[PDB]
Amino acid sequence: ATISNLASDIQSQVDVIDSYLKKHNLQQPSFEVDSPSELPLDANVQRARLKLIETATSLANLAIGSADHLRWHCMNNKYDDMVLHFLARYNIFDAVPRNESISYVELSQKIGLPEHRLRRIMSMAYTRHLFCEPKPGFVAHTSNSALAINDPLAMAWILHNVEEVQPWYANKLVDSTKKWGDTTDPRHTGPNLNAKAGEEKLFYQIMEEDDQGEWNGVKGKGFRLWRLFDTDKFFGTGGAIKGTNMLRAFDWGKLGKATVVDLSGITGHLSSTVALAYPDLTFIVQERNQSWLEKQFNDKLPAELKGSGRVRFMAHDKYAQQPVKDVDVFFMSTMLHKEPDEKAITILRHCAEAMDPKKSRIVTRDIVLDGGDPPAEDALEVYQAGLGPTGVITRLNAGIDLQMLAVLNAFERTREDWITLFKTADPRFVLKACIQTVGDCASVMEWVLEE
Amino acid sequence: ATISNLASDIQSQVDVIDSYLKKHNLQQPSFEVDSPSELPLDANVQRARLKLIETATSLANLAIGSADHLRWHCMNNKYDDMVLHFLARYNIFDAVPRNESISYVELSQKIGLPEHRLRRIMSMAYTRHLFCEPKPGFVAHTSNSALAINDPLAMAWILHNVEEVQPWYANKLVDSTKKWGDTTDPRHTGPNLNAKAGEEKLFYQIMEEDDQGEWNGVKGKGFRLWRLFDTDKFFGTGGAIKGTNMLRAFDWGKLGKATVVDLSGITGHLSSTVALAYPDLTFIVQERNQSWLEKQFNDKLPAELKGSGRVRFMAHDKYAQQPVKDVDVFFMSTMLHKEPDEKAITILRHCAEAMDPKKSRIVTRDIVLDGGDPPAEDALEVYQAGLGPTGVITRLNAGIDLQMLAVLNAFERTREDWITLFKTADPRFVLKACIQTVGDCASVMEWVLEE
Ligand SMILES: C/C=C/C[C@H](C)C[C@H](C)C(=O)c1c(O)cc[nH]c1=O
Ligand SMILES: C/C=C/C[C@H](C)C[C@H](C)C(=O)c1c(O)cc[nH]c1=O
Repeated sequence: ATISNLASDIQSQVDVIDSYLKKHNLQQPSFEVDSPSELPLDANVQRARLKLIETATSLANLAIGSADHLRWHCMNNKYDDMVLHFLARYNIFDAVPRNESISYVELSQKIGLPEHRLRRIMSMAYTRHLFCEPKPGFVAHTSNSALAINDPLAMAWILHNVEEVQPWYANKLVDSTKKWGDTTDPRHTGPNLNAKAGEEKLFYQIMEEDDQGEWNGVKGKGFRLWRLFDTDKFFGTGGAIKGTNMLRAFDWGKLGKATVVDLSGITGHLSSTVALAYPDLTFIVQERNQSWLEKQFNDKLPAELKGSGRVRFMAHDKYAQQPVKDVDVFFMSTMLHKEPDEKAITILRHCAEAMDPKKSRIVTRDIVLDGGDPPAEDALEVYQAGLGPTGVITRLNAGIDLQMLAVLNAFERTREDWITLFKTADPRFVLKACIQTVGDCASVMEWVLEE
Repeated sequence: ATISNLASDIQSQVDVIDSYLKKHNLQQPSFEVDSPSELPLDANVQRARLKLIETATSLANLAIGSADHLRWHCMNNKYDDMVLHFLARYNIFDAVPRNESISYVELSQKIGLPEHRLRRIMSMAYTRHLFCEPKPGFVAHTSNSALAINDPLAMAWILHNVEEVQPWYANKLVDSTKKWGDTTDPRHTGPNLNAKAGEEKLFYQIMEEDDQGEWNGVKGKGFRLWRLFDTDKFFGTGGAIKGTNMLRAFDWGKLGKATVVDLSGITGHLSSTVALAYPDLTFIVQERNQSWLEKQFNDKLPAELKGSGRVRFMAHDKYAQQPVKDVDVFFMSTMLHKEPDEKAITILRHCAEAMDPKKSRIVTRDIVLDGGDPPAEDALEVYQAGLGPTGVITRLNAGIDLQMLAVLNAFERTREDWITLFKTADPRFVLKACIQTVGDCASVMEWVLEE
């Protein structure tokens, strides 16, 4: 890399994107409040976008240079997360009006944060194009901040990472590695570094048991788990892993009228997306029960689906025998990646025992660390755009993989890992398709039992 | 901003830098191990560099877009610091040979980190051009990683931030703000959220008292403070705030043979830099004593200065009367920024009482949040390059300011703040010069007592 070659590559990638936007009369992205929140899902546009992010980030890194690399990173980067901590806990996104400016004086008063401290936080936020200072003394939204107005799912993602993952798990991972070594046991995690025998706490135990708090409609026991469920929905409502990508990566219409057991769990929000598009499907969403789960599940269903039976909750232990009969599809989105081999095999064997090999299939959605195949229309540099050692999808896969490590001692898998896993569960399993849309990190994989 | 206009601005800034490098037969930066670690200090080159970093970072942000902004940031960014935590605690910089590759198998064995976990950490490191994977199975250095080989000052900066500042202070700042409000009391910090009356601990108390550890030649009591001293020296040895910038921002030669009391403290490493360049100066470096400080101070002096008396340590309480007579300069680099007004005024009044107004001066070096003046040669867009709401020097100033907030409830100052402060200490104080070299965040300010 040289600064000139990176600049040349940037110009080539921008030209691809800008030419497409102009050809199709599409809005240009900006930092204004009503900027489009994403670029077109056209595969060549997304290929250019992923390369552009990587090339621009590399150019900034090269221009910073090696002398200021650690000096500046270890100074500044952690405060981007602390700024978000403040913005979420003082509800600054909602306090700044979407379409107007507000003085620091008035904003400080609205949120109860002393103005001098408020100014110091905002100074750092602006450097990430998070809010702006349109004139001295005043604050306004940017594209990035306005998208999070009135969005508890976004606030959940900030707070889960800054109040739970980073302090309890990531900061402690060196010490956990020194204490237990490299294991897949979710007890071998930061909160248990000094725990007595049998008094260890699992992440999911803390989530479902703590009652000292409240989050978005759930008060007391399990408020942290409900917030976690909110985070999962956040990754479905928009951005790279948006749930509608599944409709491009798998043809749900070929199933006709069919019963789908959705072992994705959570609140069935992906089942709802597919159900709205395919009225002949019934989704039975299976998850470990919580006192509040059936009520919240039902309250959050799209209005069109409430009371219809098309998407319904069924409490279920995923490690137990499957009670539903005549299942056409077992669907598991971003669920098996939390399961080390033995646990994943238990789940898959219960599914296989409930499958009619001639009629049934498993559809999973998970990271394939070395890349799924693009949709046939999009088919065809050593790596696919986004992958490779500085790729932005490599980087997102690594962030998710390290979250699995830090919180659970779980791990992401390559395509061969997935195939080996399924074949160990049942040697009749065959991978029929592994489709990753450009811009996403996850693949939709279709599995059948071939006799 | 549009993607096209940002790309155009990048090309203009790269052209400035590349033209200068080629004109002067200078090495091109790259990610290779022996890349130059910085660009020329020519003011127009540095102006282009600061703008290039900002424009490239803005383009990456815009191409990520608002939908993936929080989704990806709250996933990934904290793991850049966790990766550094591993790299420092397992000494991976030193274990990878500077000029050769090493297999993951061999690297894992050298450092005692299981290979599967080692691979997952390195995957994230490469995305920041920290190390690389030159062929499958193998690890090598990059420019950014090789500069930290055998550098305890760099490792100190990683570990101070990831093991002390972030967990003990930054992560707790929302709760500290809720508990005490906006104060300047260094007791009103994270470690004391649940402390009983009179049992509060100051950051500097923890640093100088904890004896459960060892760092770079200091075992037991005060090892964390010695590590902190190492971090301070790290910012002097290279990069933006390098100590030799002071020789461009102030003319130490005009003093002739002179006695300088250096209330910068620490280990006098800036006094040493100036002393080497100006043999007629004597520096009396004043700092709070520690058992190990005189020995370490003397051991780290440049060989040419050892035993010469040109740079010597004098234990001193900066809040107490000044014992040295006939002082020509009181020098304070990056010291007063840790001092709220009343404390800073105490220090400045002790200096003023020891000054002969006709002979003496104070030279300080600190952030001026709204920008010092460039050296006269470099004199002469709303903001100076690097400043403004997305400037990279604005961002560095904010990182330092928020570190002062989180650890100390201290704060950075504008030029008017500094002038007001000095005049409150002694109304005879006049600011004679405030010089900031392009690429640095700190200004060298010269103060005299005018009758
Ligand atoms: C394949 C991508 C799935 C999207 C998820 C938001 C990824 C995220 C790391 C996740 O799975 C988490 C989890 O399971 C448990 C706790 N904390 C999490 O963040
Ligand atoms: C003006 C710039 C000075 C360079 C310093 C490395 C800045 C840094 C924030 C600092 O002062 C620190 C400190 O005083 C106390 C603890 N932890 C620090 O990091």
